[PDB]
Amino acid sequence: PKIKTVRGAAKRFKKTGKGGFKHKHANLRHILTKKATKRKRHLRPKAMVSKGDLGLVIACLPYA
Amino acid sequence: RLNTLSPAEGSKKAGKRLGRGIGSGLGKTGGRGHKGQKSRSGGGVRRGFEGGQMPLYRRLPKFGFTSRKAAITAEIRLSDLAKVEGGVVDLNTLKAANIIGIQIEFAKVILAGEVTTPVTVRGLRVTKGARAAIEAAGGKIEE
Amino acid sequence: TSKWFNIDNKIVDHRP
Amino acid sequence: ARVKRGVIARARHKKILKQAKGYYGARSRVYRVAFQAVIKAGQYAYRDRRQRKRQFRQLWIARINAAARQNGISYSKFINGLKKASVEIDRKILADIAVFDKVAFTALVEKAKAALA
Amino acid sequence: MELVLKDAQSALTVSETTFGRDFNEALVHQVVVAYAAGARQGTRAQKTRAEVTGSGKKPWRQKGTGRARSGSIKSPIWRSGGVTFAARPQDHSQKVNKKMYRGALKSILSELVRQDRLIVVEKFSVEAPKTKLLAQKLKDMALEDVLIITGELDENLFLAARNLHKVDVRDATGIDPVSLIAFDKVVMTADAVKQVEEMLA
RNA sequence: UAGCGGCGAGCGAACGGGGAGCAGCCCAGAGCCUGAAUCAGUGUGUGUGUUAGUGGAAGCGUCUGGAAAGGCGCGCGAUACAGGGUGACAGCCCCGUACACAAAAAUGCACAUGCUGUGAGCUCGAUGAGUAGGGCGGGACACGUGGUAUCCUGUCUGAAUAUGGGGGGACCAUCCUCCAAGGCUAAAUACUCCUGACUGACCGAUAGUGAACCAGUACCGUGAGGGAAAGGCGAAAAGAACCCCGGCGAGGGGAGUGAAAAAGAACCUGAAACCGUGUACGUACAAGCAGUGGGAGCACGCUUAGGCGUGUGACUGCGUACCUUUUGUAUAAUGGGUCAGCGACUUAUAUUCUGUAGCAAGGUUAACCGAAUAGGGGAGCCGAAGGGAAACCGAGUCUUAACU
Ligand SMILES: N[C@@H](Cc1c[nH]c2ccccc12)C(=O)O
Ligand SMILES: [Mg+2]
Ligand SMILES: [Mg+2]
Ligand SMILES: [Mg+2]
Ligand SMILES: [Mg+2]
Ligand SMILES: [Mg+2]
Ligand SMILES: [Mg+2]
Ligand SMILES: [Mg+2]
Ligand SMILES: [Mg+2]
Ligand SMILES: [Mg+2]
Ligand SMILES: [Mg+2]
Ligand SMILES: [Mg+2]
Ligand SMILES: [Mg+2]
Ligand SMILES: [Mg+2]
Ligand SMILES: [Mg+2]
Ligand SMILES: [Mg+2]
Ligand SMILES: [Mg+2]
Ligand SMILES: [Mg+2]
Ligand SMILES: [Mg+2]
Ligand SMILES: [Mg+2]
Ligand SMILES: [Mg+2]
Ligand SMILES: [Mg+2]
Ligand SMILES: [Mg+2]
Ligand SMILES: [Mg+2]
Ligand SMILES: [Mg+2]
Ligand SMILES: [Mg+2]
Repeated sequence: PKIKTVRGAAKRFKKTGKGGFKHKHANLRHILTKKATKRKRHLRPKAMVSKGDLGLVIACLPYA
Repeated sequence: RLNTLSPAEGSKKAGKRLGRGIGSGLGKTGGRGHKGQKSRSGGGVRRGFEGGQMPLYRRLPKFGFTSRKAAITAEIRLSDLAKVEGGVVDLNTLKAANIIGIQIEFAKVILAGEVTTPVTVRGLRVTKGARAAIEAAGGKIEE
Repeated sequence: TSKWFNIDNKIVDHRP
Repeated sequence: ARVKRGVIARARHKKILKQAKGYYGARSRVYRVAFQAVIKAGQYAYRDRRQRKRQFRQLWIARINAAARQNGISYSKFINGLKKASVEIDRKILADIAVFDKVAFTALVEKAKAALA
Repeated sequence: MELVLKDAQSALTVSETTFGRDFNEALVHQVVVAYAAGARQGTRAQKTRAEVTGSGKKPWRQKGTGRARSGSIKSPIWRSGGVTFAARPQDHSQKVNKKMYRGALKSILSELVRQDRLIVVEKFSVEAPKTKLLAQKLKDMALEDVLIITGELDENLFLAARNLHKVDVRDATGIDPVSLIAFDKVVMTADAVKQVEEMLA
């Protein structure tokens, strides 16, 4: 049987060009008013999944 | 001569057997280590699981939204079109040259280099760099 | 089956 | 493809029992017991190949010593002599001559004494 | 690439790419092995503990008897009934790319010439469905072990040789890799050669 | 994949495309013409399969041997060298095989008709209401009520009727498309108690069916039900007449059969644990994982000696088994009375990496067709373009009014 993609992860990562993954930062979905504009500002643009977690994500998205 | 053939050297790695004695290198324990969930028949833990800790693919927020229109738009390389067969690169036609796929309803032409034979492209979209390359090769781009 | 001493509580329980 | 096994098995087993020939009781009869006996014999040997060279040297040194004393000189002085006896090197076993040729020995003792004078 | 037409010395002229190419051993070895596989049928026994015949009653108490644990009388450790990894009927068919198959035939032909084990002829056929006839033709041709790939294949040439053991006769399409290597000499009519010439491109 | 989802674990389509096979008809009805198409049930006929059958080629000499099919020599058949048997391995001894033939009777299948039952045809009509839809409760749809179309209905309701009605995933308009609330329908698809024939990189008596054997037996259980062990004399019984010890015994020794009796029925091979008889050497002042290094004597062979081979092993240095599990085990911590046989990292499908092979900006086909490992089939999949949630743009793009 085909592997099934760990569906939850599919909805949080996108394979990039060189084979990276990029995600949305956490900590930006509520209880915001008390957080610096600088902090929140830096949390908008997507970011690459780190070297340490690559192992996990790939195992979640065999068909990425 | 049917027993004088032999495979390319290092094309047939033997492959671990394990559980067969001290010498083998993979005896007794069979490279599984001592005890724990990871030994034991049917051991292991599921993907993404990282101890009871909240997993990466759950700490991080979802951000999807799937275009669905994108699913029916193809992209065309300059390298094609020469292979379209008939010097007219049309809404489909490419479709018939098996370079698009039936369901497609839209298509850009993209400077993916190399066009020679003059060609007229019709009903497609085409980038600034692609138009220029087509035209500079005697091509014509009518909407 | 089992020998009677093993089944019997007084001899078997011995050190609680 | 099912594998009979068991013809090769007794090959392995007899290969061991043969090595156990001579051992007492189970050690020579019963594989499970023999395979151990066979191993530890091996272990001692590997050890005792190194011991052999120890045991004999002190055997030699022991009898070198009496003969030296017999010619009125301790082993200590006597090897020191031969050492100092203008270089010169000569096995402690080859001092075999202590048992089979006692004049040659005494002769060696003198040569040694001289260097110590 | 010219080929000595044997009988009516004529030369046939064949493609250098399909008859003069270097012998790629590995590449043929993959295809011959592959062909030998797939000769296979599955057809295989053995009952896992799930399919040996007995009830699923625990043979005796967990604790209490002086006995080893014991759970199912069908256990592979127990005697009658077991087989830990009982096999099933299975399919050994391999793939072999189109271009690799062709690649192998070429390396094989182009080696048969190089050992002149391939003797090509204008026409080859026996005059009646009688083995003895064919036996004689071969005798006269100095042959025992032969493949003989005919152009279109005829009744009589086939019925003879059905009973000669070291000799078979195939039509042009019937050419397989093991056979080319199998027989000591491959004959092939000059008519068949042209067929093969194209089949391999 | 899109989606569903304590958006956890998991579940998982469709559109469209390539293939297998293709087939369409009745009722809701009366008039005329009337039994006219057709279907089944049935009798006959015919053909074709089935259930017994027939014919079926060609080898001898010699050697070894208890025995030739084996070796060696020389012939012969082959549309027959599939296979089994025969005193060892047989194309030519036997039974077959290829091939060619055969049915008195009964039957499967096709057609052709007879008998029964059935309706065909033209004209003019008709067009499936307690239904659709809705409310409540559930259930089905990949879809968990969710913004949830759609389907089913336990419950209470309830239309329009061709200018009419359903659907197009809340919903409305327009457009498009279909006609529910009656039925029938062959093929491609599934399965094997059983019949026939053929095949296997399937097992070979602890294997393989539980059962190679008079096995669902003996046995166990009130019962449901559970459920064994156990194959081989020899080519041929030629299976041991007769004599002797013995209890008109058991068992044995002769005799005789046989290639073999050490193949004697408790019978091919006959391992190992285990138990004896015989011989060599050691052993009754000596203390412990029993061996190992040394090492005399004795018995035996040697050699021509020559501190040499074999067996034993006084005396002597060192020396607390194995597995497991542990920070650590002689451990007085686990496991093993012993032998033999069996007994544990497999298989399938996905995915990724390494090796290797093919080809290369291309690579490769899936099902399926098939002259069946070929050839066809490029539906499709991967790659050659990325960025962005997305529209979209594109060697760029996104971010921002804009980027140093
Ligand atoms: N008869 C036993 C007693 C007994 C019988 N069954 C038992 C079971 C458990 C304990 C004791 C018993 C005795 O000798 O005393
Ligand atoms: Mg937010
Ligand atoms: Mg362990
Ligand atoms: Mg642990
Ligand atoms: Mg571990
Ligand atoms: Mg296409
Ligand atoms: Mg030293
Ligand atoms: Mg049970
Ligand atoms: Mg026990
Ligand atoms: Mg079994
Ligand atoms: Mg193919
Ligand atoms: Mg007959
Ligand atoms: Mg015959
Ligand atoms: Mg209707
Ligand atoms: Mg029906
Ligand atoms: Mg059995
Ligand atoms: Mg046996
Ligand atoms: Mg016997
Ligand atoms: Mg004494
Ligand atoms: Mg004692
Ligand atoms: Mg003491
Ligand atoms: Mg402890
Ligand atoms: Mg440890
Ligand atoms: Mg210790
Ligand atoms: Mg003890
Ligand atoms: Mg212990």
